[PDB]
Amino acid sequence: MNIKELSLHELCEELKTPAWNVPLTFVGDVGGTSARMGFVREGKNDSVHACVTRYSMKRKDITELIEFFNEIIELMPASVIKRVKAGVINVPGPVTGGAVGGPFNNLKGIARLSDYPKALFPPGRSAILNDLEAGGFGVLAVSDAHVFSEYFGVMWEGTQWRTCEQEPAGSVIGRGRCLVLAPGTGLGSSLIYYNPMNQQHIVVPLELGSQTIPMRKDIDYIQTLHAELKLLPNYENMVSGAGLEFHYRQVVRGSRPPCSAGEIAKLASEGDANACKAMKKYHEYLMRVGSEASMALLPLTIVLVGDNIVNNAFFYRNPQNLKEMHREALNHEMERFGFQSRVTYLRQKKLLNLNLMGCYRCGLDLS
Amino acid sequence: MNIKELSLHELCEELKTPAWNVPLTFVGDVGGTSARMGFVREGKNDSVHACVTRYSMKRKDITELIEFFNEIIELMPASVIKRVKAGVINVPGPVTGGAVGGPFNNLKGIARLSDYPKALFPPGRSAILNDLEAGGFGVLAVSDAHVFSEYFGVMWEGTQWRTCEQEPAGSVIGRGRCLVLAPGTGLGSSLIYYNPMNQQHIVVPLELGSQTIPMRKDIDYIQTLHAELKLLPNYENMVSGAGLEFHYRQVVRGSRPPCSAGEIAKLASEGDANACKAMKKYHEYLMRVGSEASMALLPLTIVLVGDNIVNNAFFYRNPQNLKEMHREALNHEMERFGFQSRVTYLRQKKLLNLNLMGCYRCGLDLS
Ligand SMILES: O=C(N[C@@H]1[C@@H](O)[C@H](O)[C@@H](CO)O[C@H]1O)c1ccccc1
Ligand SMILES: O=C(N[C@@H]1[C@@H](O)[C@H](O)[C@@H](CO)O[C@H]1O)c1ccccc1
Repeated sequence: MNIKELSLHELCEELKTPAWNVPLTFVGDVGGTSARMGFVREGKNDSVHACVTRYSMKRKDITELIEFFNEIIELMPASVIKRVKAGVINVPGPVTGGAVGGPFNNLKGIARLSDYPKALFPPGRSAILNDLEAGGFGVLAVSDAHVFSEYFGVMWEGTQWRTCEQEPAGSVIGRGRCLVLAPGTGLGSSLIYYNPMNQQHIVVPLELGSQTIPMRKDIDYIQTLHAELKLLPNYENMVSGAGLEFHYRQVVRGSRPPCSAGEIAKLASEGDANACKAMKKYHEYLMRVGSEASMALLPLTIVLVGDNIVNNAFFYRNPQNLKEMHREALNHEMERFGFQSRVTYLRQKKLLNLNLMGCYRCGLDLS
Repeated sequence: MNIKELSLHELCEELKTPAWNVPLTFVGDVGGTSARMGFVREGKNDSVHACVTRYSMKRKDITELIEFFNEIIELMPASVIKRVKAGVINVPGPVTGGAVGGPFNNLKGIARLSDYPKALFPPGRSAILNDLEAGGFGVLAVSDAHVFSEYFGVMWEGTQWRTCEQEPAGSVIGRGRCLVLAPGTGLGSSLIYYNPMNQQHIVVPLELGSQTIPMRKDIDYIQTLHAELKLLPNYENMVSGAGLEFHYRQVVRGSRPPCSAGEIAKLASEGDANACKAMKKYHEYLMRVGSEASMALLPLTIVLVGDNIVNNAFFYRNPQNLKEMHREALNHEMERFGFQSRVTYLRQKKLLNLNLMGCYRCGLDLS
């Protein structure tokens, strides 16, 4: 279980050594800000081994990837390029047919597998994934490598965990549906479906973030945002970078000027009461995604992923914050039957590119 | 592909015929009112023959099923019971692990597979499905039988259809997600997921009906029902028999007597203005489930199913109601990117026991 971030040239260097004389998978973790592309292999002892290189999404254009791909094929020895098993990338938008990606909230353009160089993407062994589809595959990869409790932590255990599992919560993904939520720049979501027939986990990409927010006792608050956006607020409007910024503006009331999502997270990490208020308000809405999806999708577990989640551990390790999220996760009419209480909430507690692992885990299936 | 209801006694006679020496699958369709149970064999020319018998759910308790099971085997040749290779039943409520079902709105008790006679339910070859889970399996079976266009009509074709498929809308299930909705007494919902990299369909049970309804311009209407229920309304509150009655009361305001949904639908078929206005309100909220799920679950198709939908066909043939349902289905902020327009809507136009044939279908996957 390991990745090494390299410059484009040292990447080329490493790929000629003895350990890399093995079959290889091309992977790309593409975001609205950067792309991470490179190769993956195994040694022995279930060993997950990757090295990639960062790219900036300069043009803010998903089609820029084609230029990166070419650059990689020529600038590298085809003795390596011929060891390429499969080609899997993920992108931050809806993807249909594993072949077409778009439209994107961040970038312009359309991701097209058919316009991809077949050296990095062998036909019949290539996919374009949604970013949270990739990450879903990554959660599965982490589980299979028996290393779950190294990367995820229980926030609170739900009723049903012990009905399905004797091992401790957080030690395994569990034999039930796992809902993956990635509250970052945008709000990502996938359902790791579990087929009780053959005991298989199956990643199902979702767009929960774009659902219109249903109310609690917060009609005035929603209407305030409604009036700024000129749009019925969806979950992502509250749970996102722009949402966090909004939460901050509502807290301060002109008393401090607006600052960025990033700045608000840093502030709260220093005990700023205003930013902390904003962080809680953000999490109140994340939890509403959880409780509605708890009913609709019936998960055994809910997992919060992303570097965002790892880095804000100051917020999660506070028991008053945890208790309030928990309160909001149970704030649903159906809780009078225990449905939201059934569910176990975890969060990623250690850095790991789930998407790259997932692209690789996905490539094994296309193989 | 074809069934026959028989008295318990004569069903027992039927199985003794040499054409029923085939391997058999025990199936069972359980609703709040009654339960139909029987056996399915396969025949000449890939034919599928089922014959079943009926049962009143008198105590309104799901455990009552065990009696019928026992009674089945006791008043039945153990010569023919030996032929049972698979047993599958559906029940009208949530189910975990294909083995534990409940509790149910319309019945009391808990369906447990472990309490069932292994003569009918052979371990490792048996399951409990949710009713829409079975329906989903049924919808798959109708498609593979090449008889889709016979039982389903296109309400309107969506944008993605001719891109993903080559055959006409309504003639196959399609290689894409299919959301099945059963707006009846309860609101049923399942998602027939499509894995684009093994070309395969998988049935994922859902409880969409219990999500809190997000607003449109209907804050007052929602507050009204809210006060009547002393519960935040969920979609099933607006879309159900109880919901249809409620819509009819808000129409007449006391000017005419209250009446059952069944009689409201009858009244609309005859052309009562009040009834037709209730029917439209009901459908306005049914379309909202669709609009919200279209975004959240990214389906290629949405299919309305059940005896209900066939019987109240009149409502769907009227091009005026259709253009209004279609308008409500596109009533979503995300439609500015064409997401609601993507989806093709279909209705069941001919009677069929999706659930019974769903049980058999599931049974085949289990062998
Ligand atoms: O971009 C969209 N949704 C994206 C998701 O695909 C992604 O999982 C998430 C995290 O990166 O950011 C969201 O903004 C999107 C586009 C069009 C319609 C609805 C949603
Ligand atoms: O009964 C429930 N849900 C049922 C569904 O499972 C069923 O598919 C549908 C059609 O029969 O009617 C709903 O009312 C139910 C019970 C408890 C919690 C959530 C849902």
